[PDB]
Amino acid sequence: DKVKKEVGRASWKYFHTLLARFPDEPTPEEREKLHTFIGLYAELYPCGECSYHFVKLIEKYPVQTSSRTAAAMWGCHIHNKVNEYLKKDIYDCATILEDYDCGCS
Amino acid sequence: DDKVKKEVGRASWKYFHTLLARFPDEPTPEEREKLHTFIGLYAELYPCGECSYHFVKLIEKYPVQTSSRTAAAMWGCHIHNKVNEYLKKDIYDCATILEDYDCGC
Ligand SMILES: Cc1cc2nc3c(=O)[nH]c(=O)nc-3n(C[C@H](O)[C@H](O)[C@H](O)COP(=O)(O)OP(=O)(O)OC[C@H]3O[C@@H](n4cnc5c(N)ncnc54)[C@H](O)[C@@H]3O)c2cc1C
Ligand SMILES: Cc1cc2nc3c(=O)[nH]c(=O)nc-3n(C[C@H](O)[C@H](O)[C@H](O)COP(=O)(O)OP(=O)(O)OC[C@H]3O[C@@H](n4cnc5c(N)ncnc54)[C@H](O)[C@@H]3O)c2cc1C
Repeated sequence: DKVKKEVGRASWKYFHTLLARFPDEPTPEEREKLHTFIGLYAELYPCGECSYHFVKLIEKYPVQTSSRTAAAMWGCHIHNKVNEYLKKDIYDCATILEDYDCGCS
Repeated sequence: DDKVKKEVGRASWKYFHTLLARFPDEPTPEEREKLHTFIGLYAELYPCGECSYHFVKLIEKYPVQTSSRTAAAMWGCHIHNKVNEYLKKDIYDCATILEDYDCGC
């Protein structure tokens, strides 16, 4: 439970930062890459029950790849779906883009 | 700024090594291809421009080993050490790479 949670926190941090650095105006190939990436991300997540649940979640909520804004909002919303499932607080997605600076800007 | 980049990197590696350690001991051909495709996208989408370019070149030089989670995890330790080497950081002992990142699942 301890390790599972630590892996989870690290993964979300990476996840949200990745989406926040996606282009504002991606090319068709970049959109496809993000789409393919998310599918594999869900399938390979290092937790059986987590992966099963996430695969089902992205089927209901396909990643929005048209822009950095859409992608980041999508990420916050899907993370909140997991929060709902786990009886955790619902995160305010209002400043999602600013919450995950890459330190690369 | 610099702290952000470090925090994102630490989280990313934690996720990365745990994902590899959770890969099957005996993957199917399709699972091996999924990991191969995933790593390529992981490198291309990393949230830091210079880092992404550097890593893309690294995985081209050191292709991901997908025959088993043992081979994949060892490959992960080796490639992370190449980044350590480039950044003049200490080299991590890979002897217990699987146990180091148990999924706690
Ligand atoms: C893809 C994925 C699927 C998972 N599925 C499950 C599951 O099915 N079952 C299970 O037990 N565990 C699951 N986990 C684990 C779980 O989501 C948690 O990571 C873990 O329980 C630790 O919770 P936490 O309370 O520390 O915060 P986390 O949920 O790990 O949050 C990290 C932090 O990010 C912020 N945050 C919270 N919500 C959001 C949001 N909506 N958008 C942006 N930032 C947010 C907060 O600052 C918070 O402290 C999964 C993790 C991932 C990464
Ligand atoms: C794909 C990727 C590419 C990156 N490229 C660059 C880059 O080009 N330039 C730049 O400035 N930054 C880059 N970074 C960031 C950098 O690698 C570090 O994450 C960061 O500098 C913080 O370093 P750290 O000393 O805290 O430990 P990190 O290197 O983040 O290590 C995390 C921890 O994992 C363990 N660890 C160390 N080595 C290994 C290993 N070989 N195998 C398994 N576990 C290990 C240790 O317990 C350590 O504390 C990248 C990160 C990723 C994830």
